[PDB]
Amino acid sequence: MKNPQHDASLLSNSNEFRDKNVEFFASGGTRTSKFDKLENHPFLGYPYKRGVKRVIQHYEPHVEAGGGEDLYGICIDIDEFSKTATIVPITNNFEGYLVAKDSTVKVKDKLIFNKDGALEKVKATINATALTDAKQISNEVYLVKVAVFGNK
Amino acid sequence: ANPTTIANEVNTISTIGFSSEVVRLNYLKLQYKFRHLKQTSEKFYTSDSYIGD
Repeated sequence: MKNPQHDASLLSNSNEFRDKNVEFFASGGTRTSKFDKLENHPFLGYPYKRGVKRVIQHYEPHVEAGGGEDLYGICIDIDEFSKTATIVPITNNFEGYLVAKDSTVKVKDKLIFNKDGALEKVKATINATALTDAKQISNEVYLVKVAVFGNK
Repeated sequence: ANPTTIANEVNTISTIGFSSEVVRLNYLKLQYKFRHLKQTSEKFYTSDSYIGD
């Protein structure tokens, strides 16, 4: 979900400081500015670390995983109790680890959000650049460090 | 707008507006005049039953 370390079978070792941050619980961004706009929205599904779209239906509009021409922003954190997602609008740039489609993503590749909100190699719609190779954490979960800096 | 849920980090919050209205009220000054007896001359009109003419 968001925190898979609460079912740990043994204590972790905290002596090393290298290769210690590429995890699914690393919510937020690698570098964050105080003047980054953050918007909280209700969500349906599991949009964590994915591109999101607004869905309008009677209730207020909600956000869910999506992309393409419907891309509205990026979900970087979730409160599970309130079922609320923190979103960085697409008008604000972002640097951080995001969910990728497969493991074929390499450095310097241009990326696009797909219909599931996952980043895949490539016109394009947004400017997103991979800074690292895709890294496997679960059998079907790959994270890639990406700088998203607007639309093309 | 609807109230904003405060959870984790958020910068964008719903707002409350304000408005006003103005009412004008007019006032008018009015006056009357009346005749009476001079103070020093009442004793020449003071009767046992009354004072006056």
